[PDB]
Amino acid sequence: LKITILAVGKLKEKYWKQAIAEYEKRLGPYTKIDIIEVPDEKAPENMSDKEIEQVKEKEGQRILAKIKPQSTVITLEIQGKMLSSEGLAQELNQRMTQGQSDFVFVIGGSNGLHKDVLQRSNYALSFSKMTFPHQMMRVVLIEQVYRAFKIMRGEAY
Repeated sequence: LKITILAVGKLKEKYWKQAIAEYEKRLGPYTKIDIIEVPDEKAPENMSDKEIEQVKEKEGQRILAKIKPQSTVITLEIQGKMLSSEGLAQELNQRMTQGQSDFVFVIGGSNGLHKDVLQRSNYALSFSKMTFPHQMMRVVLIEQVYRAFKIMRGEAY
């Protein structure tokens, strides 16, 4: 029913923007798909832990302001549950079955997600043990959402 990608920062790369548009169109038919960006908190690149946390907290409070309290919140965390593609199809399916229709997948900025955003999570999803830049993570995520729908639908892909 509703699929939201709530991410930090914009995409300034045209190839990433073109890729997201492709998947957005492929997902259309299966679900409403929405992409919401919240501004990243502009800061130096070298920072104390103190400053790191302040940047996360500003980003996090804007992420949290966008999340309705009834939403199924899925946070992308390298330390979360590592689902196979079928494991994600099974996970989303089961939720839809049991009444959930509003899914918000969150992607943090360059310094990750604040613990507040992490405590709101309904499910921590890991895509890898490696670090993927947040702009490329957005492409990888939406392709993966399109894949899970195909799998939930028993469609070849």
